[PDB]
Amino acid sequence: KLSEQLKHCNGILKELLSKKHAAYAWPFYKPVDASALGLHDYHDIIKHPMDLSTVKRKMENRDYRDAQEFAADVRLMFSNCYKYNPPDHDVVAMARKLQDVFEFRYAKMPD
Amino acid sequence: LSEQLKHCNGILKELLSKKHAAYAWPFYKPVDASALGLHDYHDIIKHPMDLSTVKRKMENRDYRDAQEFAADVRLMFSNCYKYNPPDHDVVAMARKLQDVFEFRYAKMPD
Amino acid sequence: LSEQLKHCNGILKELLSKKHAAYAWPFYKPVDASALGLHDYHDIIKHPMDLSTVKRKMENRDYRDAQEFAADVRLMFSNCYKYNPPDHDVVAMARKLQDVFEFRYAKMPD
Amino acid sequence: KLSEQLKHCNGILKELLSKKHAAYAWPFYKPVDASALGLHDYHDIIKHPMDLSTVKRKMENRDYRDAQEFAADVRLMFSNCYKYNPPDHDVVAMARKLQDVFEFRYAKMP
Ligand SMILES: Cc1cc(F)cc(C)c1Oc1ccc(C(C)(C)O)cc1-c1cn(C)c(=O)c2cc(-c3cnc(C4CCC4)[nH]3)oc12
Ligand SMILES: Cc1cc(F)cc(C)c1Oc1ccc(C(C)(C)O)cc1-c1cn(C)c(=O)c2cc(-c3cnc(C4CCC4)[nH]3)oc12
Ligand SMILES: Cc1cc(F)cc(C)c1Oc1ccc(C(C)(C)O)cc1-c1cn(C)c(=O)c2cc(-c3cnc(C4CCC4)[nH]3)oc12
Ligand SMILES: Cc1cc(F)cc(C)c1Oc1ccc(C(C)(C)O)cc1-c1cn(C)c(=O)c2cc(-c3cnc(C4CCC4)[nH]3)oc12
Repeated sequence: KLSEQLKHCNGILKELLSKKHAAYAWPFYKPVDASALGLHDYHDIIKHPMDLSTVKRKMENRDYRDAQEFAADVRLMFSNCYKYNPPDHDVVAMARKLQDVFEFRYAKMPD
Repeated sequence: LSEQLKHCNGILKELLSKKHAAYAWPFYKPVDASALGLHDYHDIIKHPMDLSTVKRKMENRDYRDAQEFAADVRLMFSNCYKYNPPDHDVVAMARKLQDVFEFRYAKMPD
Repeated sequence: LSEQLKHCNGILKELLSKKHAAYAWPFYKPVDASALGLHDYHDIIKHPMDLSTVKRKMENRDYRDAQEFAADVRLMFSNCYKYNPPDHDVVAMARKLQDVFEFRYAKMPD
Repeated sequence: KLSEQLKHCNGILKELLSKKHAAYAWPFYKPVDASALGLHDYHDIIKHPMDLSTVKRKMENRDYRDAQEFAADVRLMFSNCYKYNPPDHDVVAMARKLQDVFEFRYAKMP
């Protein structure tokens, strides 16, 4: 019970979670564990946390109304990363590699 | 807020600055499809977008908020990804410039 | 019809041609408030328009009919009359170019 | 019973009918007398005749919804003239002078 756009979004999600991107996808698979890392300010700066398993949860529950909502969550995840972090951190470069995969596949969606 | 649109204007200035010219130049003006020999560009890309258009819209005060500004900038990158195969030089350049944009846009005070 | 929009494209080419360049040049690109130092231009003119914007809209296929094209050209001329006093050179130039546009637009098929 | 905008339009119409502009307004005071002029094809080419007396009556009867509808009638009158005539005819030059008065005053509307 998915539209053809959201079927394509599910394909993108599946692509993002696949083995070939794991080397740069892994920091986004589960929520950032800010307390464990001692990032005391993380939740003061990031008011809407997002991660790939949350997106998956939402997709499996049929919560996305259209492709634009799916895209907004995925971009939120990357934006949180860029917002919180300095430009030289490993995680920013990993975000950028994964976002290239996302944006490119998202732009090839059918009309 | 005008303060949000002011910071979007700073972002736009950054994207147009000389330091990024090596990967930003293809996005300064609309794709000249007939010069390039692209008979199908306007068939495939229904809503073209480029930095000069975003400039004009910013100077005209056409953007209600930062979200509209970002939607045009991302429309520009998406058009590029949509039209092109992944190995084309312009795609590599789009990705370099989008990294500048996304990083700066995420640091916007809100 | 595409034949009416094709005729509109012909008018646009006529307005951009060298023959009219002595009076058309202020309308080629958007009014550059900065270069002119006009802090109130975008306060008074809410919807700027110019010939390159019209051209980009034509290339992008944003015009649904000839009336929409005409509306933009007339908006361009109206902004100029609105902002300026009657004895400024730009108003005389606007009027000469509008005479070309209105005449050619009146000769459209159907 | 007239809005601020239509009140301004009524002011415009008064100006177009005033003695000041009579030397180039007179051919538009009343319909083109095609029998008298010997124009057997005028009503084939011009499907919607329009003159300043028509606009006056519509204004008096409150048949204008808005200023845009008013503008459309006045512009129809000028377009009919440009449509039927070659560019060197005296009536075209008279139409152009009167249209300059109209377009300028219309652009100064509240
Ligand atoms: C801390 C860290 C060191 C590295 F060398 C590489 C990465 C990816 C890295 O990031 C993470 C590692 C593990 C985990 C957990 C514990 C949840 O599995 C999360 C991250 C991590 C994920 N995301 C999305 C982030 O935005 C950030 C940010 C940080 C981070 C940690 N310390 C900082 C410093 C930089 C100034 C604050 N940022 O760590 C992560
Ligand atoms: C065509 C091309 C060859 C290169 F080697 C490098 C670039 C950047 C490049 O792209 C452009 C070069 C010039 C111009 C001008 C200045 C004429 O408007 C535009 C582009 C260009 C900009 N943008 C945003 C694009 O999306 C594309 C896409 C293309 C393009 C041209 N030919 C293709 C092939 C690839 C499949 C069809 N894609 O060219 C551009
Ligand atoms: C300023 C000016 C002096 C001249 F002698 C002739 C022209 C055309 C002229 O107008 C322009 C010159 C350059 C440019 C550039 C290329 C920078 O965008 C624009 C104009 C111009 C174009 N259009 C369409 C306009 O409506 C106006 C209006 C003005 C203008 C500048 N200063 C005024 C004074 C009078 C009201 C305040 N009006 O300038 C332009
Ligand atoms: C025919 C003519 C000769 C001139 F030397 C000057 C004018 C204004 C002029 O136009 C008119 C003169 C009188 C009248 C009367 C009062 C009889 O209704 C009408 C016109 C006239 C008004 N308007 C709005 C027009 O569009 C046209 C068009 C013409 C016209 C007459 N013959 C032509 C042919 C000649 C090649 C085109 N056009 O005449 C008028």
